[PDB]
Amino acid sequence: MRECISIHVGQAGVQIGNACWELYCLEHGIQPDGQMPSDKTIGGGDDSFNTFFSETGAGKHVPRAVFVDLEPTVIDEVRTGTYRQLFHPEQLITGKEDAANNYARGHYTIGKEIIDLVLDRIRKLADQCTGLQGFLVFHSFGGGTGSGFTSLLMERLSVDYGKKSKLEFSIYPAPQVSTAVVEPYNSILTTHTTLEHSDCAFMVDNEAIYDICRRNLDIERPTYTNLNRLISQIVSSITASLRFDGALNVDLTEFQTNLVPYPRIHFPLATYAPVISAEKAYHEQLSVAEITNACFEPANQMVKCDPRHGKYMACCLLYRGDVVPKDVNAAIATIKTKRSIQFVDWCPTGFKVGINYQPPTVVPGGDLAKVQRAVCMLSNTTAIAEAWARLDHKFDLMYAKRAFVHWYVGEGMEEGEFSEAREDMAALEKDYEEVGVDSV
Amino acid sequence: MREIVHIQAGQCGNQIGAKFWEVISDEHGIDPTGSYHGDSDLQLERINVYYNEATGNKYVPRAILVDLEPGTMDSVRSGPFGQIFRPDNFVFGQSGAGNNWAKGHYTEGAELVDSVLDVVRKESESCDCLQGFQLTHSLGGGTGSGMGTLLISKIREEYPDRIMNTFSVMPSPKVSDTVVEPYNATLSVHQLVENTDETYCIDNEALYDICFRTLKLTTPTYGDLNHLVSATMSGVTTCLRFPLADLRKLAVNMVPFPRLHFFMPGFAPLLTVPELTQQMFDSKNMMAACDPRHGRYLTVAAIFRGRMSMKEVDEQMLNVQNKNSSYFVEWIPNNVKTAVCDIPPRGLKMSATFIGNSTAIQELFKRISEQFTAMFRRKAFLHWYTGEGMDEMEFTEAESNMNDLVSEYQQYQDATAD
Amino acid sequence: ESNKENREAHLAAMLERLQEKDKHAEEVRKNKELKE
Ligand SMILES: COc1cc([C@@H]2c3cc4c(cc3[C@H](Sc3nnc[nH]3)[C@@H]3COC(=O)[C@H]23)OCO4)cc(OC)c1OC
Ligand SMILES: Nc1nc2c(ncn2[C@@H]2O[C@H](COP(=O)(O)OP(=O)(O)OP(=O)(O)O)[C@@H](O)[C@H]2O)c(=O)[nH]1
Ligand SMILES: Nc1nc2c(ncn2[C@@H]2O[C@H](COP(=O)(O)OP(=O)(O)O)[C@@H](O)[C@H]2O)c(=O)[nH]1
Ligand SMILES: [Ca+2]
Ligand SMILES: [Mg+2]
Ligand SMILES: [Mg+2]
Ligand SMILES: [Mg+2]
Ligand code: NA
Repeated sequence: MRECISIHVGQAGVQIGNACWELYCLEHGIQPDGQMPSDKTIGGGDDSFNTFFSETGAGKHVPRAVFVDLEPTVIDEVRTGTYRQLFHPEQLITGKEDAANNYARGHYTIGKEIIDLVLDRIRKLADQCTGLQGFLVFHSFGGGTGSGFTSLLMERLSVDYGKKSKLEFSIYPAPQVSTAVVEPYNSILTTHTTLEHSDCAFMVDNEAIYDICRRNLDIERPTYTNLNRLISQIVSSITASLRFDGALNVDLTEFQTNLVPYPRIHFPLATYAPVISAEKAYHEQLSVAEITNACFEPANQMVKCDPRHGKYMACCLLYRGDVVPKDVNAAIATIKTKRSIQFVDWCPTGFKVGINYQPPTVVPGGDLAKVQRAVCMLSNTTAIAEAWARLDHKFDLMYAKRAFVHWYVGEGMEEGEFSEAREDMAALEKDYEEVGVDSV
Repeated sequence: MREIVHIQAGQCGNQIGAKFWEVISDEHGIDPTGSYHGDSDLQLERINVYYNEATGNKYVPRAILVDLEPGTMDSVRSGPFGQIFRPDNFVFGQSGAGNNWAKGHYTEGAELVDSVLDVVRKESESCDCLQGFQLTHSLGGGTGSGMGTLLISKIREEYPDRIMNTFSVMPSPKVSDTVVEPYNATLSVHQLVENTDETYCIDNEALYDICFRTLKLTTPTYGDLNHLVSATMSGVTTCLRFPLADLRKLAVNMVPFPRLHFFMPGFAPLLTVPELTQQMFDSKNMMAACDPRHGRYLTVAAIFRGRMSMKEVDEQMLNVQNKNSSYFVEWIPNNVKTAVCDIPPRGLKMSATFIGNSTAIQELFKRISEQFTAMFRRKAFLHWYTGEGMDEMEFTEAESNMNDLVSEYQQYQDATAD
Repeated sequence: ESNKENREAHLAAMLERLQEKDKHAEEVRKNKELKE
């Protein structure tokens, strides 16, 4: 009951999926062969972690997940990697030819060859659920598969599962971490196409994560492994309420009520703390007040933007570990007298708090320090439109010359789809302006 | 398992083709007998891009050797690695082309082409998933230029959805074989503009000047020129051959308008990361006789090879863009991409290879066009070509196309964001 | 469906241009027969 199925699309989605499922296993005490010695109900159960793991009669705990990519070499590393035994071979789906950084090939030319198979595997997972809650979809904006195949998959999921909820973790492109020149095109195309099909989308700016790794973990040039371990901690914070329970636990769906005031305004800003090296964590205990304070520092955002220059329509604090509400309330009282926290005039100004007691874990031999308490803030701020403005500007620069547009037309697309997608982004930006304006 | 099919046509095409195979065979740990004796599993992880696996654990270049004369091809079979090629993949005529594009394109080349396409098909059908083709050839001759562009077109009819990539050696009077080279080059450029996705311009005038000026070689041989070609070709294929790249991703990110697909390659050294970056962007290190300070960059790809700080590569690549921002078109954001491969080329601790789409490439086409127009204004040497069935309007067509190319590079050089 | 028709029409145009090159290469070899 309340199962969530995760779908990992393209290289970014798959590699982040590797990191996330490894972290889940460590948090839950599941070994790489899928055995979970603490779990006394063999082959089934209704425990909180069963929202994310099914069980075989042989004691294996299997991610409710599908990994899909149009080339094989990233999923092959899952097939041969440390956690190969976690997954049934049928959950890992690959084609032979990727989308060549081209939305059109991911959505149409190549993607249409494998979409029916992907949907048949997802159906196989859904059929094992007694009360499917929805989907979590992991993908980049910029790749041909992450943009184009994900939009196709989302459109098909709406047809096959109705209004069943679909949440995204979307990797927003940054020049620092490698990136095709056409990624602004792919980003706008997939954002426009998926907008009506997604209920809530957590954007993750690769530049934000890159900066956090360089600045807080003192890593000179972070790798994908560095970025994805940090990303998995944010994902884990956000899904922890689904996977654990406790008296102070608040379900992600309750936060979602507060975070989405209009269907299209569904892009929360995530901030996480604390991110600290082993050397600095040793002999330093970060208190509740300390980590809370860190959420309001822009350097700790998942997306680069300035909330001081927008307005809030919601603020949610997801705590894990050694945290009691008394310390939370005090920390928030302090924050509210020292920070620029301006809400829109049509929404209440309370912070919604949840506490998950299970403490955070880290991957042994990684760079993140193990801490006793952490927090992820989810806010809905009009400032997140700065991220769309930045992407729309790069789009416009190229599109006014039609640079690279022939690679999409060659695959059957029309310029009409470009201007329609760009107009939808313009209306999105205007939506964010309108909701921040004071009421008459 | 994204296979490339390699085709070498003519004298120049076969000689640089053969050096290319010697060079990357050494890099992957393959000996002339086709057996692997390397020391790093990174040499074999993508070996299948360029090699077929055979019986006895042998690796065979997925290569096709084509000429209208047996000469050069017999040299290839005799030279080092001569017996690594699949013997059925040699396809040679007897008559030759006579440095006549019309002979390679319409007459002699045309009745050898079908037997070349039979070998292409055999190589393609055993491919798990073909990326496309790469052709080495010169544009000044007759076989590589005339029959090479014929092969390109005929292959495009059977594989319309595969990438066509060429390494095309441009003629220079400083190395000049014949006098009709500007005809053969212009006729060839005409076809390349229409039927290839990406073309590395390997300019014999750049290679000569590099050998003479920088390397201090008073009498540069073809051996000295080709040494530059092989190092360049190894450099621009690095990301295809080791475990970020494939031919289609390369074309998607380098070619904003389908006709503007002629790349200026660069190599350093000809030693610190700043020094290496500086030299890679210097006009002296361009394999095309064009000054990038006389145009603007549409797109750039750089591969650094060897063990070095990637943070220092990132800082220096950002450095050269910020300090020269006027030379990078503003309407393609983030148009310089950088890759790093740990494995250096043979004989260097580190190296840098540069692939630029610069509007300064027009200086190359303008040089050929003036050598063309000087002969065509007086109808010089036309009988060689009308004598095979051609008419002057085809010369008039080929040169207008190449001048349009120049105008188009100029139009985007002059275009602004606001 | 629209994408399928568009891409097919682009391939058709491409092959039609290539087959016009074949016709021109025959007119060239026939044009050589008529001067011998
Ligand atoms: C095969 O040769 C190369 C090609 C590219 C090239 C390539 C070339 C480019 C470019 C982008 C990109 C993209 S980069 C990307 N990273 N993530 C997604 N896409 C892609 C990726 O793979 C590619 O092959 C593309 O911008 C200007 O020139 C780049 C190279 O090095 C930087 C290589 O140099 C030899
Ligand atoms: N954070 C993070 N970003 C990644 C990772 N892998 C790729 N990216 C980013 O994703 C974008 C490129 O998309 P990819 O996921 O690699 O491409 P793809 O989905 O496989 O699409 P194609 O290869 O074109 O078929 C760029 O912005 C990359 O920086 C990753 O492991 N972690
Ligand atoms: N860089 C280089 N150029 C060559 C080589 N061989 C011939 N050329 C050039 O190629 C042109 C002649 O074409 P060629 O290949 O010899 O004629 P083909 O055999 O009919 O294709 C001239 O411009 C020569 O300078 C070579 O090995 N290296
Ligand atoms: Ca300390
Ligand atoms: Mg990919
Ligand atoms: Mg010759
Ligand atoms: Mg390379
Ligand atoms: Na159980």
